[PDB]
Amino acid sequence: RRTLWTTPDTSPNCKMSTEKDSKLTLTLTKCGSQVLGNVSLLAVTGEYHQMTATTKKDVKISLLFDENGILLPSSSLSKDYWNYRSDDSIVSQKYNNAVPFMPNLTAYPKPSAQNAKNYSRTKIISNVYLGALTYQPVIITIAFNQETENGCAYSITFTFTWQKDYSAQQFDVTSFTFSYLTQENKDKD
Amino acid sequence: RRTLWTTPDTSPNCKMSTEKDSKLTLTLTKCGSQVLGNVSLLAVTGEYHQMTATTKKDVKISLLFDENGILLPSSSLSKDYWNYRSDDSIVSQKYNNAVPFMPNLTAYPKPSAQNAKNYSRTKIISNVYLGALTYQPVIITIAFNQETENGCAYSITFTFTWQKDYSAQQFDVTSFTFSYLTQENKDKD
Amino acid sequence: RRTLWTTPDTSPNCKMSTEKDSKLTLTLTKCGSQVLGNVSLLAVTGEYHQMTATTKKDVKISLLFDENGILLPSSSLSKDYWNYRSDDSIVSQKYNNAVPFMPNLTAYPKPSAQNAKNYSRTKIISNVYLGALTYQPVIITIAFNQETENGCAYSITFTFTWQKDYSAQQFDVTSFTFSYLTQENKDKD
Ligand SMILES: CC(=O)N[C@H]1[C@H]([C@H](O)[C@H](O)CO)O[C@@](O)(C(=O)O)C[C@@H]1O
Ligand SMILES: CC(=O)N[C@H]1[C@H]([C@H](O)[C@H](O)CO)O[C@@](O)(C(=O)O)C[C@@H]1O
Ligand SMILES: CC(=O)N[C@H]1[C@H]([C@H](O)[C@H](O)CO)O[C@@](O)(C(=O)O)C[C@@H]1O
Repeated sequence: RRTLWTTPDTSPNCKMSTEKDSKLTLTLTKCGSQVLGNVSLLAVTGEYHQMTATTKKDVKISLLFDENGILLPSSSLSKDYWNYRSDDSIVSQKYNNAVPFMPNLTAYPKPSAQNAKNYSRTKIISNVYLGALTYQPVIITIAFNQETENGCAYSITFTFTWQKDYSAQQFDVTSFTFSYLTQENKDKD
Repeated sequence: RRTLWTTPDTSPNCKMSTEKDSKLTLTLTKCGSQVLGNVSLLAVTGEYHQMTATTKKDVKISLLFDENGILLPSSSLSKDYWNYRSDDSIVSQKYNNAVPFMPNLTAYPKPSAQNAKNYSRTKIISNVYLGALTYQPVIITIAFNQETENGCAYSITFTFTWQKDYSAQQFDVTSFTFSYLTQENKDKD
Repeated sequence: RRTLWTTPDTSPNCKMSTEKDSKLTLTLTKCGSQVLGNVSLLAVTGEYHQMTATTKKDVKISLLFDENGILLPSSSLSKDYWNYRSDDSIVSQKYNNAVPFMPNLTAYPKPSAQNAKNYSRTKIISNVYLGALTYQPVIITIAFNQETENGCAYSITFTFTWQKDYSAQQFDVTSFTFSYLTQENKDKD
């Protein structure tokens, strides 16, 4: 139907530093030509659960998709935790076409040998806040179709960068709203 | 139908400092799994209409809802000014179920004795601008389901905090767009 | 149907400094009472393609609309590049009513002789980032119905202001998501 999500439930589903150390909460709702997205990230275990002065202040969460809009297994997000919504959970059928949720390849073209620097419109940059504390910005960069690894047709990545020393804190950020233009393709299984 | 709002019209509808001293403009539009929200606030009378150096730089607007998604009378927003949209105004029938507009309780759980600190995803933090002047930030914090007062089932609060001295100015801020995941429940009267 | 856009394709369509020196990418998707908007801007030729220390750090892109929601020819955006979406392009019929996409005149009234200063809710102010570089903010101000020139019924303007010296760089900014309340009127040709 019209929502792809992680659910807001079940277990750790995502890699920040190590396997399944974090919960990505992501909802993509189809609104015609655009998706309305909503994202947040929490470290449950590992380095980012209790940062140190040496913790790298840059974390990239990569969602890579095939030609059918289906999440690839090399993604940061586990596939077992991502699908069309059903009653606060996900549908039982595993491999559902999702091209209408994919970022538009004309608006957001893959990076090329021809175009040295890609269009800045392929990114959204803003701040979210660590611990929901207003003095603790974390820069969020959302990029569309800028990955080429593992034969991906589409990509959505969420990069969190920061400057301030958040040592001894758990990585946990406020929610961020965004939108992007979708691929026109539609078909199903 | 698919919009709950204050309307952009009628009188002062909200308490910042004193009763009906302000106009909250709020529109919630249902887009499947998410609501697309749009908010702004204006002080019409009282302290916040002409701030002083001693004016507290923190204003919380609380919308508290019952089990049916209906605004509770202890809210900052008057109930007479809040309902489903009809032709630039509101519907005549007063008590309309609105669970499909309520923030999801799994994504945004009420704060618990078990979980000392709640998930940061329960909040959105950004800036709006006082007087629409780019050198006058006001931090907006939107929180979902973080109130427990007056037996509320759900809550949406808008907190405006700031640092700079806005003495002699009227509190009036730019509009802010946001979204949140909705409760799955749907039923009606 | 439910999207008005520039397309993400074809040629320069917009004036920053001189005629057709830039590509405005703008998509407006109708979501009931609100439009979900998405905007970015790129300078292709002229001053803003290679800025200097004397380049004015203020660029206003004006979309002016008639009573039917149709773009006026005095707008910054060329009319040949703006219409309802069709399969990654635009519809062939040129003059299509678009009142349901226009900003609400009660929420966002035209400026008046009576009201010395207009409601700040008529604007959205945030930052986008030049070159998608996180140290290069550009303030975006979106204003609804604040133009009166050329007999316009409605307006949407995008102003980009900045402080930092971006000499030798191409003006190109990250994408920005926003929403606004729509006029209730609906009719067609
Ligand atoms: C919401 C917001 O903009 N917060 C910002 C705060 C505020 O402006 C406050 O006045 C004081 O923290 O200032 C910062 O320098 C900070 O604290 O790190 C950047 C941060 O992004
Ligand atoms: C839209 C925006 O980000 N405005 C910010 C401005 C600008 O960056 C300008 O360069 C100069 O006001 O700087 C501030 O310090 C300020 O004025 O209070 C914080 C404010 O949030
Ligand atoms: C996304 C964001 O907020 N970027 C801001 C950065 C960061 O806060 C970084 O820590 C260091 O650039 O700081 C600024 O002073 C800058 O660089 O111009 C303002 C800019 O808006």
